[PDB]
Amino acid sequence: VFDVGPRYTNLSYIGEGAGMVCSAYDNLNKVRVAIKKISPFEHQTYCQRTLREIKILLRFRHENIIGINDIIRAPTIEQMKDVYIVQDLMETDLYKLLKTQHLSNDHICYFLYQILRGLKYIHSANVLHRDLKPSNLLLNTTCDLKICDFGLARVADPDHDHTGFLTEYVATRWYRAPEIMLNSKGYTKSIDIWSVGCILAEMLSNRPIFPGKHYLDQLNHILGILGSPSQEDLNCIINLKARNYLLSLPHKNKVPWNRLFPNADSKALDLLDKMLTFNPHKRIEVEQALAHPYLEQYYDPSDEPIAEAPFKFDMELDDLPKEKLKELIFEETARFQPG
Ligand SMILES: CC(C)Oc1ccc2[nH]nc(-c3ccnc(N4CCOCC4)c3)c2c1
Repeated sequence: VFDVGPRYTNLSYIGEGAGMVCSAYDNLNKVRVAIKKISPFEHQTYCQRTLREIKILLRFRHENIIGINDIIRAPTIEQMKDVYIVQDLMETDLYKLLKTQHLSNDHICYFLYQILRGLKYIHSANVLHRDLKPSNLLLNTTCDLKICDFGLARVADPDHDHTGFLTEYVATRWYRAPEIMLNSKGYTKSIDIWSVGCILAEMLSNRPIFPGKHYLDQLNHILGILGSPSQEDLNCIINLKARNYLLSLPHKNKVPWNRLFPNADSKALDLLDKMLTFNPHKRIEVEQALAHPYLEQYYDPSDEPIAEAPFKFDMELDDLPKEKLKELIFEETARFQPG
């Protein structure tokens, strides 16, 4: 069922995010839109992820971030079983674009600029995306880029980022920073910068840079290119088991970025090196990335807006039962009802 009519009709499948997305014709504004159907109410985790996505996207307004135009759901909590989020329809995504063509450096440069511009806004709101990858970067023929799919987004929590070695993780494997496998829950802004570095590498060659086939193979791929971490980075590794693991490995030299990407712009590779830095404390931050020489032609902090109302506190949804989370989702979606 895709109960969005009679207002939204002529449905066609698009894809799946972290729910199902369809395109539809809006019979009011006479334009095609995208609609995501979410059915989360039987599981507490799905309720938490839905509430976060809706709360975050309703607070955000930025050119490089997908917005929420409308939310469809039943008029009462008792009748509400699905929630439909209506968003701008784009023409394609970076995953699909990279399957069909090789991007020129000036397209890579402009797309990277837009990714970082949107991420500056997200980070300024104390929010983490946590699942940046090509299929979540939407494009149109005018080359406007919009970040979508905030299903795994969280309010940043650097003081509670610590976890053990080889801790299970939800976000897309190929775009996970090395610390996810060593000591991190992915609650700091540096997690998103790593993913952006992976995306830049992928635009440079049309291939994922670290295509791990399984959880620990992901770290194998990363260390295979970055080489063995320094003593100083091992001194920042926190966990006994992570430190022991890394010390046990044979020494691996770093693979020069210009050997992997012999035709890439040297300034793109310098920025790539700084985003794909092993130690998250030494990894470049979003504002620094925007100020890097590779993006000098677009850099303009006066035209790179920040959020008016950041999320100052943890949402504290961990102990709320799915029944309470449904009440909160109902309240958060009320503004879109006819009354
Ligand atoms: C994760 C993904 C499935 O989520 C979305 C969310 C909002 C969206 N708006 N536009 C898209 C989108 C993404 C990829 N291709 C298209 N097009 C629409 C036009 O016909 C071709 C496919 C549209 C989209 C995807």
